Amino acid sequence: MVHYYRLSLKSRQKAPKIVNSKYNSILNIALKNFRLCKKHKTKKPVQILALLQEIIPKSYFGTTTNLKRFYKVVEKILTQSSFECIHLSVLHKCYDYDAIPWLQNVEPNLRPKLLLKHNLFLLDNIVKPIIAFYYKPIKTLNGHEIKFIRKEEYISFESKVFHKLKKMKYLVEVQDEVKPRGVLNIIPKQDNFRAIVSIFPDSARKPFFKLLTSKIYKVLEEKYKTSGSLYTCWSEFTQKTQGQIYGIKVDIRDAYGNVKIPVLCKLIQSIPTHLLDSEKKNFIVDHISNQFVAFRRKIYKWNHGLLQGDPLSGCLCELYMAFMDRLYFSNLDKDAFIHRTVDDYFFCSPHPHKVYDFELLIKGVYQVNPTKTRTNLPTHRHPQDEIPYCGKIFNLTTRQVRTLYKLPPNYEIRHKFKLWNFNNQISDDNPARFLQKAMDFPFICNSFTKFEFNTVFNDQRTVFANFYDAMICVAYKFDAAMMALRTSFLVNDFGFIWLVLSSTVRAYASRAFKKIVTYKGGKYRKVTFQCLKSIAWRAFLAVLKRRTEIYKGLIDRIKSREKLTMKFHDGEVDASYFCKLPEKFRFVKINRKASI
Ligand SMILES: [Mg+2]
Repeated sequence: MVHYYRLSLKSRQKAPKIVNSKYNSILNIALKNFRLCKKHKTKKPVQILALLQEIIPKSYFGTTTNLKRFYKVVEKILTQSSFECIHLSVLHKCYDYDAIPWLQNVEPNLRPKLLLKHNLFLLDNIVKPIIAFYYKPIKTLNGHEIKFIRKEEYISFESKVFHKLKKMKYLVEVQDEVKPRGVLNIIPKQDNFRAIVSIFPDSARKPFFKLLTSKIYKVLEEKYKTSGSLYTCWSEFTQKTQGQIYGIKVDIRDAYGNVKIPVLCKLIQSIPTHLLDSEKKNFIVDHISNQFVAFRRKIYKWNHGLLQGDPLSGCLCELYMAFMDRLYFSNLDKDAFIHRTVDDYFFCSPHPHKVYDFELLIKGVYQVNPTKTRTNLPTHRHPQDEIPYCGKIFNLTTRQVRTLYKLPPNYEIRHKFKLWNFNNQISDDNPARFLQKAMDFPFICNSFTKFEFNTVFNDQRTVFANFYDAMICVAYKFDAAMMALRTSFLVNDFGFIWLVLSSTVRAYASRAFKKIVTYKGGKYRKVTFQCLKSIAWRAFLAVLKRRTEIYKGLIDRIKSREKLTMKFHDGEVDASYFCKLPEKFRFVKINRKASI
């Protein structure tokens, strides 16, 4: 039932010195070449697609046709998303078997499973290890992207950061023995770094910790200020305000590390026992006080605030944060707009002086990050009318709210979507199943909220723009799935494609239409199912036209079969935005080619 092979570098097994009885000892030469190459060349870059063709002899594959099929798989390993798989059937099917010599002196038909067994070995014992030996796969934390960084420069990076923590006081060696929480990792940021802990799966604890946070979140609601909602807050604020809105957003510098444990202990210790009894309180206290980590065989005590990556930090930073709110932010104008996430405050007022003071008040309490400050205060050099907050873009002048999309230059869009579920595998003979599991509505529901579909403060044209933007991401996933169908399922007829697509267009438009009517407001004029279906189809057109030489038949089908007249019962709506790929979506990569 195991149909999947993970491209991940944790599937790698250690290669033996020679080879046991089963394996054709033709690969043993390449295995010995692994230790020869590991014996330190070494120049930049020497491509991974070039090292392997020399270490593994060309006589393994036979012809230079089979070699082309195998090195596609190796190329997919070097461009992978997190949790990505291909089929095992890819590793043996459509190969020329007669050209392979070391398989000729063997059963003519028992070859598929033997070729597959040997291929597995090559990937697991040479390919992946020699990648992991030369490189370090790092999560950029932007979707499921994995950037490949040279192991050499990453360790010099790690020693530069490990230096600061050792030289400062943030990290102190314990010596020793006393059971670390997990392993310390130094992950890159923008120009900065990030110090988190990879937790040992000691579970146990997992459901225990899950119970602790559940009860600290019960304390926060019953005791501390019920801190808004964020649709209600903005909705009411815009309704009451008649003038020009002024607003500021501040990012707090390392919020977890700025928490004072002494203060936190007093708070955890302040809770009534019916909400949290002493036994759990006492435990949380010392658990917050005794943060132990391992880095390089040696164990360390972390004592700069809360450790990022611990199960409890999230809710306990939130406990501390809400206390800072009661103490310092309890006197804010009751006619102003106030909201805060974790380390993001968002203050808005018609009165520029009130916003100005909040900045001074906020800059006193916390050490804010000045680069990330977005505001339209006349005091600022380059004032922003639209500010990002909670995955939404708030415009202070128009009061319109749009979805924010985190898409950097030349980012391989396929990284946003997780197409492969290793716990729930789909075999290579059922692409239809795969395509529907991918078109499942949950992945885009976060873009299908009241914040986009209301006509309370959003104009009608804003609603359509939001739906179109959503549907653009759907088409990109659809595209991402098809590329996975072409090179893994190797599809027969593409008959189901039309049925799924039609269902997808028709389903999401009905979901939008439902949301629109529900969160209807005074700015509503008239929306129709016909209009939304049109928008939905055109959203697919714009993305499909990025691969005309593949979707020629599909585009032709849509244009001839579906209705596409861009007709709105509104006059302020520009129809040209709907017949083109939105600009934040142009510069994303659709092509895959082993970068490093
Ligand atoms: Mg933030």
